[PDB]
Formats: sequence, C-alpha cells, structure tokens
Amino acid sequence: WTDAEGYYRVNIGEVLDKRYNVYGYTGQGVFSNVVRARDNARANQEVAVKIIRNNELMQKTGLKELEFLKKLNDADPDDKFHCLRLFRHFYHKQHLCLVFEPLSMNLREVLKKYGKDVGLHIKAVRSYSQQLFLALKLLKRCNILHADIKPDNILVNESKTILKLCDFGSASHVADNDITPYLVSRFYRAPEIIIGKSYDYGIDMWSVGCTLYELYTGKILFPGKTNNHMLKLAMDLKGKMPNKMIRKGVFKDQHFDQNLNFMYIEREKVTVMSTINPTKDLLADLILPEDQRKKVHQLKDLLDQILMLDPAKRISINQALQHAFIQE
Ligand SMILES: Nc1ncnc2c1ncn2[C@@H]1O[C@H](COP(=O)(O)OP(=O)(O)O)[C@@H](O)[C@H]1O
Repeated sequence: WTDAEGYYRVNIGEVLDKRYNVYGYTGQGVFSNVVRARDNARANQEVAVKIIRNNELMQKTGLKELEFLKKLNDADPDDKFHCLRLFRHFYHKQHLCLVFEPLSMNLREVLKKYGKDVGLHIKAVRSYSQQLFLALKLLKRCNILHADIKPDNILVNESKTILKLCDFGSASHVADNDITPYLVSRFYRAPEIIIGKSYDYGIDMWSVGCTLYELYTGKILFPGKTNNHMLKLAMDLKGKMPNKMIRKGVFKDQHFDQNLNFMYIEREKVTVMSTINPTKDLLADLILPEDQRKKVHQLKDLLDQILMLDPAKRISINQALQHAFIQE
C-alpha cells in the first residue's frame, strides 16, 4: 500500500473516509499526493485531498501544515484574506489526508497556457497583487511565514478571478527563525536569507515581488544557479548591498571579503567587485496603450519598493495595498 519513499500510489474509483470518491489525479508528488475527489456525504461536491507522504519527517510537516491552516482559517472567518481553505482531516492506510477546497490550477500552469514569455494582462496582475498582499496581511496578523511564495504555490479558481495561497508544508513561526541559507525556493529567496541576517515577514514580501514580475513578463526575475549568483542578480538592479546590512549577517565571508567587496563565482574562478552598478532596466524588461503603459510604470514603482535589498527599507503590506497600482 505504501512505497519505499513513502507514497500511497492511489487508485481511481477508491473511496476515502467512506465518503471521498477519487476520480482525478492532479499530480504526485512531490512530497504528497494531491487527488481530485467527490464527497458523497455532501451531494458529490468537488474536493481536493492531499495525501501526506509516510516516513518520519514528512508526517511532522503534515501536522505542522494542518495546525497553520487551521490558525489562518479561524483568523479569517469570512474568507477575504485569500488563503487556502482546509475543510477537515482524516487518516487513510497510515497517511495523513488533508481535505481542501477545489481549485482549478496553479499560476505556473496558467502562465504556460498564456505562452512563452507572454505573461498575464495588467488588469489581472493588478487584481492578483491585491489578493497576494491580502494573503500577506493575514500571514502577518498571525505569526506565520509561508517561506515558499511562488507561482507553483498560488492556486486559482475555474474563472481565474480569485487566487489562494497554498502549500504550507515549509511554513514556520516568526519566533523560531532557523539559521539556514536554503530557506525559500532559490529564485524567490530574499537577500537576508542568503547573507544570514535576521528575517521576518519581509521574505514573503520579497517573494511576492519576484512573482509579480513573473506574472506580467512570463519570465523568472532572478534565475540564479547558486546563492552567490542570486546576490549578483539582486545587486544588478539595486546596486551594491549596504555595509550595515552585510555586517548583520552570518554567511558574510561566503560572498563578501574583509573590505566588504562582493566575490562573484564563475575551474572555481573568483572575481572581486568593489562597486556594482545598476545595469538591469526594470521598465524595459516589463514593457502598448497609454492606459496600460501608465499601470506598468505604477507596477515598476511598486516593484522598486518591494525589491529593496534591506528588509527594514522594504514596503509594508498596508502601503502596498494603498499603492497607486492597486488603487488605480
Ligand atoms: N486545494 C486544491 N485544489 C486543487 N488543486 C490543488 C489544491 N491544492 C493543491 N493542489 C494541486 O496540487 C499541487 C501540489 O500541491 P502541494 O500543496 O504543493 O503538495 P506538496 O507540498 O507535497 O508539493 C498544486 O500545485 C495544485 O496543482
């Protein structure tokens, strides 16, 4: 019934918890099997069942995902802060099963349907940003850090008008804040994580900014191969990291020398850079009608405030929701 890795495999037509009739597959995994089911106890209504991987460490993250989703759902009774709705939970053949609201597809899937480097319409990006900032508001209202905000973890409804922040498997409490430079998916990873500086809700704000650029351009903002390449790409837009920020970090020596100069790795190869000049043109890469062009400039102004290297100088959730791009 259970694989060596810890996967359940699943059978089409199988009834889970004597009510959930599995008909669809969606995708398995990675780290859990998400199946499409019909709840026979609730007039054959559509539901998504996340079957958590077995082993030891995966079940620990599953219960952690269960408690965090329960906290966010209770804090938002009217469902206005765009977070995934957990219906209930059950156990099936050793695996923990999470019953979720039915959603059409993730933002990575919609982007592929839009085309190669096409991106979503500015009106859709505007609506999506507001909902993403509302998700950050609830995340900050509670003491939770998503720590994996990317198009793959943002699900959309059938009409694609409403989005939901999903996958709380890598989520953590603010008081915990573990010293690790591999926190958050590499491309959406904040500079304070890499340097080893104290991090908070700002990492989720940075990730949102990375997604917003990708939502409009259809391209990854910083497609860095390593943690050192991620810093170089981040500095190619904002210039060299401030001296006060580098000193606060833990992994300073891995990227910066004693003279506070960046060491770019390109067979090892190390090139020392004294001052990094802002070469990346955010406006040129983002861009035709004047009503749409004005909205693009507003997105550019919002992105410059989100992409601030120092998290203390980063735009707040309230100011991002009140921004000219959202308010029109
Ligand atoms: N509530 C849902 N409704 C419909 N599909 C979902 C839902 N939740 C997740 N999925 C699908 O399953 C995919 C992976 O789910 P996820 O939470 O990331 O599992 P894991 O953390 O093991 O990778 C999502 O990208 C989405 O396609």
